Amino acid sequence: KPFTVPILTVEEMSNSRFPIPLEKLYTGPSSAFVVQPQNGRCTTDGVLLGTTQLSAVNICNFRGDVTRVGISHDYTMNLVSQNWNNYDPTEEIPAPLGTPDFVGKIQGLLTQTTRADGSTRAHKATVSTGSVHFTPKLGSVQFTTDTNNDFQTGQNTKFTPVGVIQDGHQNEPQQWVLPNYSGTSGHNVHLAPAVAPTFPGEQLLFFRSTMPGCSGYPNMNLDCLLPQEWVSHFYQEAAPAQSDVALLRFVNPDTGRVLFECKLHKSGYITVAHTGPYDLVIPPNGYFRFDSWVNQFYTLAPM
Amino acid sequence: SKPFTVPILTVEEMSNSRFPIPLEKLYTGPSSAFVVQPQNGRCTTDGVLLGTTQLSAVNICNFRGDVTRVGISHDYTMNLVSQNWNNYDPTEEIPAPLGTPDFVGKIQGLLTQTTRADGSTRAHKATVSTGSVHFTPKLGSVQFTTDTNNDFQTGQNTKFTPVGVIQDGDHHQNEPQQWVLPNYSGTSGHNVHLAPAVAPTFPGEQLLFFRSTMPGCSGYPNMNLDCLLPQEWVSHFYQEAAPAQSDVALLRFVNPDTGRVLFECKLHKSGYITVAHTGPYDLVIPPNGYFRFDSWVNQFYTLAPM
Repeated sequence: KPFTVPILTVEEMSNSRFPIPLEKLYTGPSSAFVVQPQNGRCTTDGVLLGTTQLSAVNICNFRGDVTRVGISHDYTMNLVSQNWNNYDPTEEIPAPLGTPDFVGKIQGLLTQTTRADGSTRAHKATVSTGSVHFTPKLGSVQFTTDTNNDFQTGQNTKFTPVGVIQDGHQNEPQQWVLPNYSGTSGHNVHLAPAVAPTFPGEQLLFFRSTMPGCSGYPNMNLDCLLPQEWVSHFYQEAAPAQSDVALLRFVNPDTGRVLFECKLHKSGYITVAHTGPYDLVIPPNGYFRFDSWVNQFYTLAPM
Repeated sequence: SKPFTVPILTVEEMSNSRFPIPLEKLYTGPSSAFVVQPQNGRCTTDGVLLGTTQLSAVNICNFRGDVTRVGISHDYTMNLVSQNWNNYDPTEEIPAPLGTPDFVGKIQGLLTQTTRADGSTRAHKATVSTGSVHFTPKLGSVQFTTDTNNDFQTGQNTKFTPVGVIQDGDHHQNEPQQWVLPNYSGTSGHNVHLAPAVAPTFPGEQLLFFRSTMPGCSGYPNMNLDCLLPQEWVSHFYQEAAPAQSDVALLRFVNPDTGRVLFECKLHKSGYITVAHTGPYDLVIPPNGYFRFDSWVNQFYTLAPM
């Protein structure tokens, strides 16, 4: 089957690490730190990796029943799946699919329905993924909420993420630092691999969004390796990889001109020939086009 | 010419096209008491977007712009901008900005703001009532009720992220009203450039809906939300733009475990599905079931009964 990538523009696509649209393309050096996101990870022949699942609307969502911690404003959620069925901690994934893959404090609304009468309630809530109580691989996470009495036990409860917060500027979130999915009780397991360019003169190409900020002075940059729409495309097509590297051209259909070319690696990330940080300047109708399979030794034209 | 296909994603792997939440189930029911005229999740099979439909579920019922307090109240007017923060053009031939809510109800979420000069941020609970006379997205503004009367700054980028719906009053589940369109220009003018209403016409047929349950945030809301097409199907047809070789695409819903067909349905080229059933029914399906395009047929094709 012939390999292809979607023809959607950058602004028509969704971030694969948080439920927000893509905004722009960025490249920069990343030799000095580990790039190992767990969402937005898929091979070109459609194997999902890490905590990756198929729709952006599920990313950083949590579902379960909740119990108040003491008589505080904090609540423990005992996690269930997207469709309210069992989460199995022995499945060989790092954490439930869609679990946040960065250290930070995510604000949203915790909502609940009482099954017996259909009454509903919602409260502002924050989940700190750097907390010792962030233990989704064990099956639970803890929220700080704006109530100490309103949530009922044994009732379906959902967290919808909205944005990020900071305390003390732009020191958090840390988008390339993975949470400890088992807290202090164990090390992370079954991770999608860290990524790096292996070819001299190349850098990763990132698909960039700005997370909403909800308090303080947060770092709101969020970079993903693949748009969510590419994840879902590769998953469905499952086109065999004929080499380890697919050559893509970013084209302007208004002029037929190629703006730049890049390498899509079979294991699911893109590199460009550039040195230094750079915010790409792209036309509104630009899109990526697969042109050929190449080997690891192909030299890209400078971006 | 390019063969037509639908996605092989399962129902639970897909997203509602009318609110940013996952699909839960397939549902068919009678629609003669309603005008079914949603504006989101509208796309022809050859890839022409209709109504207010755009391409990602994460943008649906989101609003962006700058805000100004209404008097000394807890209400704020948002002067809308586009998704990428560029100016919104009210002269575009659409009913309202793409992604605008297409039902009458009260949507609760968080209104968030960044002050660009110093990177400071803030967020407050907020509700937009889409049946309000101040819901005028086609004119470029909507009004939010918030939990603050002083914290939002003027001239700063502000975003509403939707979460769920609320209800007020002794008549439980009386709102939202998912099949009642808002007045996108309020009292100023009638709605324009709408995607058309859809209805089954063939004897024994009903619409097939892709159904989600909206989170509820207060009161006793009706949380059912039905779309005509999953968001992934919209995106698929838009990209593929496979020509429609007849009025109707015959689909079979298949269990890939057994290869057995569970039911068949008619995907009309203007972008909605009918099935041969009468009455309310949650379809009984295996979780790995998916839709498969089998052949181009016509409006009068008589389906195997559900």
